[PDB]
Amino acid sequence: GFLEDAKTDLVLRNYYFNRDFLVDEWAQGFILKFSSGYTPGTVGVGLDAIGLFGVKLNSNSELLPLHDDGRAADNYGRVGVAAKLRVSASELKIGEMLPDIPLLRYDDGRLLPQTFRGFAVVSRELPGLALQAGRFDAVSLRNSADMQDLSAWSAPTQKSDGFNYAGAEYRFNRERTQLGLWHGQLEDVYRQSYANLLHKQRVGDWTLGANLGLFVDRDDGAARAGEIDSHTVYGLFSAGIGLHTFYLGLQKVGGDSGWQSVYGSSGRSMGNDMFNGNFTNADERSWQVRYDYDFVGLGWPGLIGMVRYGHGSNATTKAGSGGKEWERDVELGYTVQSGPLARLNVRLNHASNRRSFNSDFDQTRLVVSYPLSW
Ligand SMILES: COc1cc(C(=O)[O-])ccc1O
Ligand SMILES: COc1cc(C(=O)[O-])ccc1O
Repeated sequence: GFLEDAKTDLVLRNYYFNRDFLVDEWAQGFILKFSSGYTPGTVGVGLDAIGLFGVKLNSNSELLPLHDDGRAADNYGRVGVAAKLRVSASELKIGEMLPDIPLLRYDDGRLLPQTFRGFAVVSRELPGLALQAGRFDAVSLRNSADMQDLSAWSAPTQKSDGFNYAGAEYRFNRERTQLGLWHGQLEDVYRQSYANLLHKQRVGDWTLGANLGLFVDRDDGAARAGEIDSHTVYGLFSAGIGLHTFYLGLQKVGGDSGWQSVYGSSGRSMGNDMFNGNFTNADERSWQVRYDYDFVGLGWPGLIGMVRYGHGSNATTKAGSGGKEWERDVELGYTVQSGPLARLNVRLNHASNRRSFNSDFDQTRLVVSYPLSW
């Protein structure tokens, strides 16, 4: 039922951000999600809403929008609604939403999430197969209260009428393997095709995983961001045992151009994605090593750590070719497991970025999040 199965989730997010090239930002966010149930019947009808509000505290950062003078706003926010319709094992949503698909990953790396306006269909009528398609005609950046036309990261000022997509994922092999094929079009800017293989296998105490991906990009229509021709391949491999996980990522961009994506979106589909980049400049070859540990092994359940290092070379940018870069990320995340503060999450992380072709910097963040649900 519409009211029966309705859930309300509120997240309080206190976010401290520092980047030393020392500049600083501190802010408080509120993210309110109201998700109804579905009316009973052949066509079920529902409504989702999202409320976003951020407040500046005394002190990228992209935590808050900037005034024209370059001064961060005191506060910002917006409210979005989406209608939902369900039939059998298929759903259509229309309005404002948070798309999380391989060709369009909504960003939530700062204070409030990026949202999009459009429609999205998910259909699971055949066992193991999920079909998706949709179109988004406006976007609200993570650091904006407003909606604007979409554009590509490679030319953020060149606007498009919208982003269309369709894709399929098939999961099989006792749920161990998944294949994905996706096609997207940012109208008059670029078209992108993507293939993905996910696979996991247990060898004794080890869990071995692979995430292989291939993107192929070209300009579309009027080609407002210029001519584009790119392909990007990555393989991210994991080996887990007990409380430990090890990763090796390998990636290469080829062709005339870098890898394409929608401006403001997250780079997290890419194998070597890190906090401050994903090594997708034209021609760029990169590798990554990563280690994760679950500190329950030291009597600290709820505490998890990650360290990762990535290096890119052969990078072509406007300035020149043969560019090199590296990033090192470290994170400790703690989630309170029990007691009055249960579910409270504290994440502390640090990134060091060095680039032969751009500015070097270190970055420190502390994010304290508390979820309430009723
Ligand atoms: C528009 O409001 C919502 C959107 C979403 C989403 O798209 O994932 C989730 C919960 C919401 O309340
Ligand atoms: C000269 O600047 C850099 C060089 C390298 C390198 O040689 O691997 C890496 C990152 C840099 O920022």
